[PDB]
Amino acid sequence: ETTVTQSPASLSMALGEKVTIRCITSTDIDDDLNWYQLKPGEPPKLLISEGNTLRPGVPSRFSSSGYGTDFVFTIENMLSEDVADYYCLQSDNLPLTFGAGTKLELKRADAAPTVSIFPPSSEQLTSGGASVVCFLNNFYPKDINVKWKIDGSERQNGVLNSWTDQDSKDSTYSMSSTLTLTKDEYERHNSYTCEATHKTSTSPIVKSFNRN
Amino acid sequence: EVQLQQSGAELVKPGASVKLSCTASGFNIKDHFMHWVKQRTAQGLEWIGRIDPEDGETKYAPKFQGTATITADTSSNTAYLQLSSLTSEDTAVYYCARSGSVSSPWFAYWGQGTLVTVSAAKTTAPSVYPLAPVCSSVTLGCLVKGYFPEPVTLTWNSGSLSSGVHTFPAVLQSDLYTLSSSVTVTSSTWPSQSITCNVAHPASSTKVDKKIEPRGP
Amino acid sequence: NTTDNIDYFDISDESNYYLISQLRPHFSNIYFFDEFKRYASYHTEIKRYEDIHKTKVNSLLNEASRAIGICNRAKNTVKGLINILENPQKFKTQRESYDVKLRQYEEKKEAFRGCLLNKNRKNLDQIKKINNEIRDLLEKLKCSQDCQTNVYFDMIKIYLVDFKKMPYENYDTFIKQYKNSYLSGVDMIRKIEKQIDNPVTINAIKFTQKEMGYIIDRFEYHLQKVKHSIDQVTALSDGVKPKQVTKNRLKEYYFNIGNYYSIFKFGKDSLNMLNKALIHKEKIVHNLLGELFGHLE
Ligand SMILES: [Br-]
Repeated sequence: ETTVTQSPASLSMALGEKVTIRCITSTDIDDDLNWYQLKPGEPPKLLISEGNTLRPGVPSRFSSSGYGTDFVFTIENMLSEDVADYYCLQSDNLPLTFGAGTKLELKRADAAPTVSIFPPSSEQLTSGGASVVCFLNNFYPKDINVKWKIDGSERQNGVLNSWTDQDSKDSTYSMSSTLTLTKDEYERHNSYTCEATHKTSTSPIVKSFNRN
Repeated sequence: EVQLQQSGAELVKPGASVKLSCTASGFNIKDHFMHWVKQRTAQGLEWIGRIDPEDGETKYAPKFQGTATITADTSSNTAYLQLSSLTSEDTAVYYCARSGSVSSPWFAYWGQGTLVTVSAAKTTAPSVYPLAPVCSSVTLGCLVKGYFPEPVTLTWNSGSLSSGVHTFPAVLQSDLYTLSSSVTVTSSTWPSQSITCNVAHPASSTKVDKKIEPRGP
Repeated sequence: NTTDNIDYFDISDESNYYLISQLRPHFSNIYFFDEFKRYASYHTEIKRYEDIHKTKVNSLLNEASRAIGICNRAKNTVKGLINILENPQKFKTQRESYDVKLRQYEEKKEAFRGCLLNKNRKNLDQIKKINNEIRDLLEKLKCSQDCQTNVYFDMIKIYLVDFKKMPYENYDTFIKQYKNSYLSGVDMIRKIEKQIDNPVTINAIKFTQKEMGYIIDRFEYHLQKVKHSIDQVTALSDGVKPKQVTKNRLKEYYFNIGNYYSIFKFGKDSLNMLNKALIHKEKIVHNLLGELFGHLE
């Protein structure tokens, strides 16, 4: 098979910067390389076909070069709408093979999270469960720590954190933290604290409530 | 206008087989190649194989021979993908694609995708819980617990409220999926104006609406 | 060994609008004239083209055929030198150096390609004549701003079926394999010619490789033309389909898909001939390598 090694795995580019993705094939494929752009919830979109051929409608900031084994895909100047996964696809011989993909993220200014905590709803407590939810919204960069405290004591077990993808409007990230307990144990404690520590502010952002 | 319409999501038991469909319009599949592509999380894209509906000849990627069978019906302009001996590593979105032309072998048009879930877990409807503030701006929440399988569709005010909305990827905690969503509006908007969480789970044919009310308590 | 068919030589005019092939119908425009006979049969207004095709178009093909036959003596002259230059046995029976016979080959090669152009110059002027007649004849369609496009899109449906009958990807696979083998053999011959002292056989290989390069170039030219026709006509099939157009646009419509399809058929003919030519040259090269390595004793 023609192995297709796409490089690098991930990129963080600021607005207006040039994007360079390389793609190395294990066999000579002339210029039968194609570049697809994949966004969450949508099928792949072909941007450049064999012979560095820009597809109709694709903006001119997209281009490609290479003949033989070494190929390059370039975004002349980065836009926010270009945040996506990119794949090369060799069309020279069967079987068709894709590159592993490049995850391209936008490099924006740092932004602190907006934190809010939510006690269990009345409906869930009636069903015998108790989830405490904390939302950490619109922060950058993506790395963030969340710490749960029950009556001041740190709690590690029973926590689930889900990260959202980079927002297309403001390029920030958001994270959901959920601490699930039994209703019996939830009623045995008074205060529930959600502590968010991000690179932006050295001291944590603390939101809490008391079960009253 | 070229359009490719695939069949709906599938939940299959491990070791069983599934057959996906893809109906074409705007072109005759007899004149092109139909392709199937596997899109798995963290696995990028993977070519499965192709068929020439004019004579029925097929070609497969080596990892899919003896596990995938592609067929086509020209009278209905439909291409089919059968996957047998399914394992959990075959849980993916499966795309149907058309080649550019006889002299353009790359993928030109795609279908919307078909989710195949390979698992023995039973279908379970979600519980939907409204999350009001703790009792400037106000953030509201919605919690969707204990459902299977993916996907669930969550909208705010049936979708007319999308600004300031953050729906988070579902996580699988012991058999069942949990999903949450947050919406942020100006304090003069809520609770003056009504805000409702709408959750749909087609696999269980359930539709739930939960209006977020201020806590009493 | 021997090459007994040199149909692969062709030439274009100075303006590079016309390409002359030794295969009938020698010009791609004849295929367009044949395609316009189909378009005209679906319009009652312009079915007087039945008389134009049987007089002017039929005569052009015969005149092109007679023009090609005029160069038969020059063709045999080139074919003669080719059989001496690729056969070390026949070459040693004469006393002229390899450089001298190679010059004679280039002179006789270009005198022959020059003949197929020179004797076909008047047939070229007639092609432009017949095109303008077809343009003027299309004016008699009983429309102006609402000319129906059903015939135009009906032919596109036919052409997609015709495209699928050509195994394009096999042609592309074969040209890339033999191009790779040809380029590999060229670099190989320049290394081993330092090791093995056999000037005659080495030069016979180099001459055949020179001919292979020419044939590969012609194959690549026609494969690209065929690919362009298929891609463009298929794009029209996937595109927006207006039901009515102006009359001058419908003229361009017929001229557009007609020229595309004429190039597709003209290219299909040449690629089928060049495929055979290239495979026969490859066997000669490897035959000559056998003689180079088979008598080391
Ligand atoms: Br028009």
